[PDB]
Amino acid sequence: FLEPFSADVWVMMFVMLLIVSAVAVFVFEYFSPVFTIGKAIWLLWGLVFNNSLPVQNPKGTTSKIMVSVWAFFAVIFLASYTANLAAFMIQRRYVDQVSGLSDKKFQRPNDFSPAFRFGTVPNGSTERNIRNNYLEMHSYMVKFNQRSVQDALLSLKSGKLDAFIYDAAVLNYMAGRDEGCKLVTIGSGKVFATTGYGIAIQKDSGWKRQVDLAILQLFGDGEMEELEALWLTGICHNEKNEVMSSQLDIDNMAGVFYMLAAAMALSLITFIMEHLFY
Amino acid sequence: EPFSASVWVMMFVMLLLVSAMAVFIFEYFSPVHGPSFTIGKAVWLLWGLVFNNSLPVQNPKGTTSKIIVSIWAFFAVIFLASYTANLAAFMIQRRFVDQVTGLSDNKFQRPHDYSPPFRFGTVPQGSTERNIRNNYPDMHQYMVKFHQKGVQDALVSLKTGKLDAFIYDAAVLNYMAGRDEGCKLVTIGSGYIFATTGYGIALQKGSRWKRPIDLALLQFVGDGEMEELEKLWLTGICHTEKNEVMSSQLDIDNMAGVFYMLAAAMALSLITFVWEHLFYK
Amino acid sequence: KEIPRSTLDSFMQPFQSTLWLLVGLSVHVVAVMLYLLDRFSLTLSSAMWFSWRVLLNSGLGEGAPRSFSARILGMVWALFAMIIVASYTANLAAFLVLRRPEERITGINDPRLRNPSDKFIYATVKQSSVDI
Amino acid sequence: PGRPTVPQCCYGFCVDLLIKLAREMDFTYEVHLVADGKFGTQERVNNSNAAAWNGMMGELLSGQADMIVAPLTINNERAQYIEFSKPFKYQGLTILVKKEIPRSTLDSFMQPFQSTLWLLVGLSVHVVAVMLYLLDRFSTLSSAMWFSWRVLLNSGLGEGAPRSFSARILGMVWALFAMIIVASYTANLAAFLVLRRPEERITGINDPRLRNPSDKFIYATVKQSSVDIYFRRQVELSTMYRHMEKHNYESAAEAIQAVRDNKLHAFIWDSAVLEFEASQDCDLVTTGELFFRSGFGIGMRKDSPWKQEVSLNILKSHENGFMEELDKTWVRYQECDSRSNAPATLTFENMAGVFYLVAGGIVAGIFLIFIEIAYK
Amino acid sequence: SQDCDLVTTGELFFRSGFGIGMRKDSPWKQEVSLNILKSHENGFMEELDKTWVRYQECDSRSNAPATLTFENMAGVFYLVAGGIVAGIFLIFIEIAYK
Ligand SMILES: *[C@@H]1O[C@H](CO)[C@@H](O)[C@H](O)[C@H]1NC(C)=O
Repeated sequence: FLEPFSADVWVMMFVMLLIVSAVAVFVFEYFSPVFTIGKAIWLLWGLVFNNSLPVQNPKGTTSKIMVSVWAFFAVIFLASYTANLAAFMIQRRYVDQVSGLSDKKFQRPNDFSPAFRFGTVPNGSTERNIRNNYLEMHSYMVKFNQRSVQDALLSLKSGKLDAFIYDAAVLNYMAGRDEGCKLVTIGSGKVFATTGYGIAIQKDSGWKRQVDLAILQLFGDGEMEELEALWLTGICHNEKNEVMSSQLDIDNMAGVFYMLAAAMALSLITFIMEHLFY
Repeated sequence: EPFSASVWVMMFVMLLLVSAMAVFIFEYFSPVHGPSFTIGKAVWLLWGLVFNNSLPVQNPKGTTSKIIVSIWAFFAVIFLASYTANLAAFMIQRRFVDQVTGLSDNKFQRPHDYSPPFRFGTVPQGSTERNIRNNYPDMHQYMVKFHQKGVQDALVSLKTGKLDAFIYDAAVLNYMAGRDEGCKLVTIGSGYIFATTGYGIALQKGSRWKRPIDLALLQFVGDGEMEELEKLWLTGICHTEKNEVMSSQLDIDNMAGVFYMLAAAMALSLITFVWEHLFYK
Repeated sequence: KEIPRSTLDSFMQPFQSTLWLLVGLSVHVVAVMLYLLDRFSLTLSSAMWFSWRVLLNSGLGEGAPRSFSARILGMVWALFAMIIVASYTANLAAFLVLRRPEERITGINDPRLRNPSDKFIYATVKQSSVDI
Repeated sequence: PGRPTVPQCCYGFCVDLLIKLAREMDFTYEVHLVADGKFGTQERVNNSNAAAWNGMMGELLSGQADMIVAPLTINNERAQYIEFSKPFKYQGLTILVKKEIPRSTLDSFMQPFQSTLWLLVGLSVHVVAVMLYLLDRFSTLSSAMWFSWRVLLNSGLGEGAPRSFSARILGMVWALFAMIIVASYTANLAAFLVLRRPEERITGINDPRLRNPSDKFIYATVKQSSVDIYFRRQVELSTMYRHMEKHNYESAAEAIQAVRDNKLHAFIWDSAVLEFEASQDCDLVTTGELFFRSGFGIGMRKDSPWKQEVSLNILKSHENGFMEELDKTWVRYQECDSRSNAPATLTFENMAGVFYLVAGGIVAGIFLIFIEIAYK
Repeated sequence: SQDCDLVTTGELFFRSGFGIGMRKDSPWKQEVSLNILKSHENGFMEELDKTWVRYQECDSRSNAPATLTFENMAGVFYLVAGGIVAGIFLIFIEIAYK
């Protein structure tokens, strides 16, 4: 309801009241020789948002009816507002909390009061690289190091560990071949230290170029795609996940509640101000 | 209706709860103008509050009623929420699928009787013409009257409404759905053709390259390629997931159904008029 | 066949109960705040009824605000109450989110075909065309 | 329009990389862009009918440019002729094109409008007043009609139900159905929200429409683009090879434009150049799964005693996150909104109409008060 | 379609068709097929499949309202009745106090 709330809807509501206020005073005064107050403001309020307003109803024929029309359209808008929020409820990106290690949350667990946890397999190119670039991460993660990928998986899967770090191809296949689809690749699984598997040879004397040729013939033939589908291909293809009926969470409405409290305080000191006017 | 097995009775039961609430309330109201009309208002007043408010009603005073009412109001609210959820479920139920019985349907069997003008047809010199003539000769003659020749003739006719509907080899028609621009054409019901056959190849009666040919063919069936050829040529756009539809015209006949219930109520009120009309001395 | 789903009261615990406890408490504080100034220059029960009028949506209307400042207060708080119930209509909306995605198994794409899971046994009929 | 060599200023990711090397590397650099529009591919030389790939690469074989710094995909056909460094990026071909989605401003209320009955039944709500009068018999019109309007709108005006209890039963019925209708509408309003009218043609590899090309598939690539090798070698794609060829472009600016201009329904190219543009304009969309993956590498004449070092240097660039930092550094600056649904102040105009009607209303109001005056 | 506790996986693979079987030199082979073809075209085959197969079907019965979900509502109903009784004596005491 943010766009509508932001423009025209409020101004229009003031005008209907104001038109009615002019007509009501003139007409009402027309009806009775012997008034638009806050009550009129409440009426904009009563007609506009699902009733529940007990203060008043204007004693006139033209405006009151016009507003009943307004109210009916306004109800449609209310209904749509519900639908608008339903649209939110239709889907949600339940991926808000994530760390890519460029954030420094991983850099220190201690900054976060609960202890965080992440680990990797030792004697790896990953661990050596880590020790080379980031010392603190290595020295901290030695406690979270795991025996084997199935066992590392045991630390992630059964709880007692939050995040696991490993080779991207294995982690992507693992995501696809996941017993529980809940495990998901970090972000887009776009990996830092972008690398690829390599084939050894002795030294400058070897198969060299002829051997490489074969490799790029494989790409041309298109065999690798087939082999990928057979060996590499992954269960529960990584589409944006959809969450249904997720426990209610409030943070912006909390803000709204604070808006309320503040607005109150203002009106209270306004009353004080007014009092002083005297 | 689901609420009705348990919910409708409970609504009647809900009215019974109201009587007890009024009984607590009557004593409070009169330890010992004409508020006694309030219990009636509650049956009506309580009922209004039950459905989306919208009742001027009467203002109950008894202290207990406010609590009791708030308890009912809570219920009414979650009822409405429950009702909304049921409606929400219906949005799923609001999937529009073609309503027809195909060849079996009377629209095909006895076309003349319907006031509206519609016609079914098929391609000339087809194997089916004979089936039609060996099913309904008259239908075949009707098809002959409205003859077309190319797929696109039929297609356009269907897209323009020049042709009511069109029968052909389903396999091809499925392929047509496999290639529609805009996805406006569908098969009958599930799509069972109701004529069952598969493609065949000619051989000189004397010739038998086929018995030898057969062996090669089966493994080909077994082989993944048939499905590759399927994916190669038979793949079709807009795979038929139980289709879902929405309407800007809403429903006027469902609305009429609602209005019939409404009309019944009107009749009932006329009956109560009659009761007063002929009120006993 | 797949397993079933829980009842609405059970459903309420995930979102409705905590909010109801926190918010219900919040209404009383709001009612107290308006009176503060009013007190300075069963009233509490009446205020609660006015604030509850929004929640149940009973709108009993037993009592009305004492002062224009309270009305601004009412203008503030009444609008907030309306928002709170509209958010309850969002909760209303949430009840219909119970539909189950479920699971299906591909002939070749699925993991089971990929491996006869030790835990997941599958089979066919002996000496049949499927066996062949 | 006439093209001749021109002194120009060029700045780039590859330039920053090149200078990074130049600090790391002793060699000094002077750069000039290749005259040939395309990087170039080995092709028949007209009457000669046999020729070097030319363009950027042939100049390289030719020695015009000793080393080639550009975002060039690395492939075997080229690879035999020249040495290539380790590849910096791994971009995959996707098809960069889209159609603005069709959504409705007038659709939600319309559910009533078109139903027609929505209005007619409102009038019949008014008619119920006549039935009530009948109820009155053998036991105000303005108030009744207004009362009927209220049930549609929950007016709660004052007087309430007819004296006959039986008559009042219809009030419950009509308001019942009114309520139902509103709710039903809301559900159908949500039916609009359900949407899914759009159909995705993105899976190109498994796609049916792309494979069997037609005049509805005006499809291209860049004249002399590496994918043409794929179409060339893929006799399986010969059909498509030509279908594609007949529509090819000298450059991406024209190729993207055709889809933007809507001259061509679809465009086929690789990811590194295309996705950035996808962010840049975004009306257009990429679809399906990247096919024929490749990693970018520098092209140089054979035996370059530096390629190896270069490979080590770019390797380090990956190792130290430099390569990575640069890619985030430029690409990151461009973003595309995730699929989501927002109202966008469209359907609000009917209410604009309502407010216009208010004005008409109060104008009519002077004649309505004339009526009281008239009965003077 | 007969046992609602069992369901099929959606994919259909290895498309195949059943048939009658005879030795290659059977004198009834020419006759056996012509008969099968005639039964397909005539509709006899549809009568048999429809007659036997049509007996049973599974549908998504029940919708989602009340029922099991409503059982806890019973609990809710139990909760309304319990609250009022305490208020009686307590309310009377309050009245006595003031
Ligand atoms: C690396 O593996 C070797 C051989 O199993 C083992 O001795 C060593 O402890 C491992 N590294 C550490 C210190 O974890």
